[PDB]
Amino acid sequence: GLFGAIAGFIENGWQGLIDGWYGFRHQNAEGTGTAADLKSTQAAIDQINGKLNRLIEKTNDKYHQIEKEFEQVEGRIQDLEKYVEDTKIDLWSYNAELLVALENQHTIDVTDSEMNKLFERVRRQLRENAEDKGNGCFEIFHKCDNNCIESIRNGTYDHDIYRDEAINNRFQ
Amino acid sequence: GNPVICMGHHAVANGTMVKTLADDQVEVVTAQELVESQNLPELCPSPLRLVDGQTCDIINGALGSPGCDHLNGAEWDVFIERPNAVDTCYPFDVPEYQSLRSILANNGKFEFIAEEFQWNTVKQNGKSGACKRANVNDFFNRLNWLVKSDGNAYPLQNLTKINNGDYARLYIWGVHHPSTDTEQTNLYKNNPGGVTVSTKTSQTSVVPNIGSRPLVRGLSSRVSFYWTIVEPGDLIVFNTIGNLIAPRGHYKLNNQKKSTILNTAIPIGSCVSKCHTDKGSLSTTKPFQNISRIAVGDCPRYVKQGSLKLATGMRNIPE
Ligand SMILES: CC(=O)N[C@H]1[C@H]([C@H](O)[C@H](O)CO)O[C@@](O)(C(=O)O)C[C@@H]1O
Ligand SMILES: *[C@@H]1O[C@H](CO)[C@@H](O)[C@H](O)[C@H]1NC(C)=O
Ligand SMILES: *[C@@H]1O[C@H](CO)[C@@H](O)[C@H](O)[C@H]1NC(C)=O
Repeated sequence: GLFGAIAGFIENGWQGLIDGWYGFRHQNAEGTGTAADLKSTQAAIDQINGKLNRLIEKTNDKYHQIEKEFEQVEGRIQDLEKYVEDTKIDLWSYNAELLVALENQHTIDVTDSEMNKLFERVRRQLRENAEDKGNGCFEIFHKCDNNCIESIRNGTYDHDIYRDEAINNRFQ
Repeated sequence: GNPVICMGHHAVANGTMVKTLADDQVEVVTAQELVESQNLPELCPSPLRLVDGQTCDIINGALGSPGCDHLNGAEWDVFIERPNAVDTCYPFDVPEYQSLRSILANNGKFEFIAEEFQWNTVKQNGKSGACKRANVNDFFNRLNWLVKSDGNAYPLQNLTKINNGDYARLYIWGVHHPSTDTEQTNLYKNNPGGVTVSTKTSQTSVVPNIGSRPLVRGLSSRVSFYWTIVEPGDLIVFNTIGNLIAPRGHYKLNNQKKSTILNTAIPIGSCVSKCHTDKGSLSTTKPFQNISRIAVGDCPRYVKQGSLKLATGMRNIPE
């Protein structure tokens, strides 16, 4: 995608994350955890279901049209009828081909983008207490128990609590 | 200073290939097929009103051939015409066949209104043995065969019906084509014969044709059928020094014509679906279908491709 997160600086996806599209995976003194991020997940799902709804329910309500199958050829009038239908079919075939290609190119970009927005959100919460490792992971330069990790995930983490400890560790 | 928090995304073992602008093989976590390539083996009679012509094609239904009585009074969204329909009457041709077929189909109903034409010295209700409606020689029940007097007199006949009604009428009439000059005057006065149906806008004129025509029918002659539409405030005049397969009335025309015809051998079933192809009904929410270009109702759009997968998930990169 355009942002280079999915199939980019995030090397791969997580099969074990089964209740979200995006999430957190941590490691602290007392263990490891994998939790889903609802907001990011929901943002991606809403945008994709949106595409689906706009698509499913066209309106193509047609009754009396033209003859489209013929036993024997008749010449001029029949040729026009066949040419008209054949032109219609190619134009609609082209439309469907382009549509799916555009939609899929965009869907991939949206999902890559939502991944990046999650990463950038967490980067900003951390301020000067963490450093980007380069694989979608932050090294946190202070002791961070389970309540601390959770405070990061639910967005209540207050960087000022740990900044002294963190600045010390980073630069000394 | 070494706890670590990692941001990531989901994945599954095996995803689905989709196309983009740049790549025709990208694996995403989920995808949705947009081309319907499955149909039901039957036609759904709901919610669209389908009328099964069975043994009658729609032209024979309107003429009133033997075995087409079930089509009387019938109203349809889609007339379902069978590929193995059978001619069961006096052999005919319709000069603008596809155009008459189109008008009947689009009109959507068989509502015949009888009115009687005071014909002169001539006999009425002539019948035939190639049109044997149940056990006896008969004719198209909407048409009336006129033949000589008991005194070899067929006077020039000019009758007229006036449309003061609030709808346009459809009159279907015919012209007989004998094989010989003796067959020609054996059931009719002159040679040549002729029919001339006029409105105040139009005039249509036919003189019969006499000759060796090929035989099954068991017979050598034919009828050529024509129609005239008489708008509210218009008139129709039948003149004939011979050969007229005269009408017994007129069909009611809807002002709005929104029906159509579908030609297929598919049986009508019990399902529900507003979309019919000649291969059978479709029951789908998909936007496209590759089943048949012949499609009627509320349908997906026909396309050439057999599959178009829409990505509904992110790229799948497992492990
Ligand atoms: C006299 C008449 O109007 N109908 C007779 C017709 C016509 O003479 C021919 O159809 C004209 O070509 O001939 C029949 O053999 C037939 O076809 O069954 C008997 C029938 O009673
Ligand atoms: C017969 O023709 C005459 C003159 O052509 C016309 O005035 C008359 O109204 C016609 N009668 C009928 C019954 O059509
Ligand atoms: C429609 O596509 C399917 C595959 O999805 C294929 O099997 C079938 O032959 C196609 N039908 C036509 C009429 O091409």
